[PDB]
Amino acid sequence: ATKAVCVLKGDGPVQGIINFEQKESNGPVKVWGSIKGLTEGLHGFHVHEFGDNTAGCTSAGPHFNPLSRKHGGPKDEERHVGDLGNVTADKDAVADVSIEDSVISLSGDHCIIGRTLVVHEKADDLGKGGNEESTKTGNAGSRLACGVIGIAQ
Amino acid sequence: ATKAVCVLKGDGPVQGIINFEQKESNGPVKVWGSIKGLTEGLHGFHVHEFGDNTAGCTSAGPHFNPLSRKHGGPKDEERHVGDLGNVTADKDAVADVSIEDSVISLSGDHCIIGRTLVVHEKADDLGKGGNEESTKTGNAGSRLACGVIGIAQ
Ligand SMILES: *[Se]c1ccccc1C(=O)NCc1ccc(OC)nc1
Ligand SMILES: *[Se]c1ccccc1C(=O)NCc1ccc(OC)nc1
Ligand SMILES: [Zn+2]
Ligand SMILES: [Zn+2]
Repeated sequence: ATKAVCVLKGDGPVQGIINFEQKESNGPVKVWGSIKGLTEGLHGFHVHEFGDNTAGCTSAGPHFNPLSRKHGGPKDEERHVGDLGNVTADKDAVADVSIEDSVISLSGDHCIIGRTLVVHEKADDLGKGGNEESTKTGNAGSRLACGVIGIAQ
Repeated sequence: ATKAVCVLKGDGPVQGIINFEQKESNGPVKVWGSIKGLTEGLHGFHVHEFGDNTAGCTSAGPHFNPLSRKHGGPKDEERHVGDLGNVTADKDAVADVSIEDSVISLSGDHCIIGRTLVVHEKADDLGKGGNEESTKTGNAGSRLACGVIGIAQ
């Protein structure tokens, strides 16, 4: 089993810790942890192409998209590898994260280690928004917090 | 060519940006950038095993040592893969970093992507010190700043 971890930090109140575990090289990745400081509602949750935080979360570039697909939701065939959908925050400003994903990996060409995890301002419309940006970013807006995905013990 | 980047931050004023570039997968890695807020003199400069910053730089674990060797300097055959020696700060509290290393890589099994770069409190004695810890840590002391090494554009 392979493990990875991401510490989410930004310029505002949003802070979190996200764990990744993959039991088998061909297998689903469990994604879990907690994000605090979020406004109530949905927040886009994506792996971005670059593990570059030189100038903050903007440096991470677009969604991680090694297969040159359109943006979608995690349950869609047409999605970026980095498309993990939304995390949901309650009035307590906390999102409990508990995801299992079959497209990301911690090995091979879909590997997300060394890329950036980002939590966004607004809801990801999962490419169902009906405008051009829906097919690229899901209209999830600005980047509240991010971190480079690292190898864990 | 493969590129990687690391943003160094910690609990004090030490902050830096380190760039990595490798022209060919089997080839030397150029390491360059700047670290500010350092005390004048040598500071141990290492890649640590885990890209885990959960509880700060301590979470990164020991020096990256895939070959189970003793600690050394970058010019030594007997070294950890993560042993990049020292960066030197002047009275201006800045270290100009300019390293070429043949043992680290950004491709293949000695890859440092997803691991943590750490700048240390004290000088690394490059395993030439008068004690047991010299062969493990180089006596470079506590971790001033660190970051996860990410994939760059
Ligand atoms: Se998966 C990946 C992405 C980018 C760079 C390097 C890797 C990688 O697989 N190699 C290092 C690695 C990853 C995970 C573990 O688990 C213990 N060991 C090494
Ligand atoms: Se760095 C490493 C170690 C073991 C397996 C695979 C890798 C790897 O480098 N893959 C991810 C990667 C890194 C850099 C770039 O640059 C475009 N693309 C993919
Ligand atoms: Zn996407
Ligand atoms: Zn060492």
